[PDB]
Amino acid sequence: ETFSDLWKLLP
Amino acid sequence: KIRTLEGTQVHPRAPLLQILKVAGAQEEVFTLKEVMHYLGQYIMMKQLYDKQRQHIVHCHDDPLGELLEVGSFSVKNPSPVYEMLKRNLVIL
Repeated sequence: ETFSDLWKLLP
Repeated sequence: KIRTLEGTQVHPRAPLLQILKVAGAQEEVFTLKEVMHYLGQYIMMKQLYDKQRQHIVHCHDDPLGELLEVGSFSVKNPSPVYEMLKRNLVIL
């Protein structure tokens, strides 16, 4: 997974 | 400093605002989700994420490190970020 995929997956 | 962090407008103190501006912000007033937006832009643009293990952000010789007060964090352990935000946002 890419950082931006992981980032937008945030509360 | 805030205790608990939709649509509510925040004004970031100067240290945080600098980082948001570098990230591309054209604004003095933000929503929380606009802050998180630009914060993620900043890590992207600056390439602070570890390139093999991209949930890890190395922020140690960077103005963001100074704000968070850690050398690294995990996107899956986002506490340093939320805690920095209540330290750095004025909630009107």
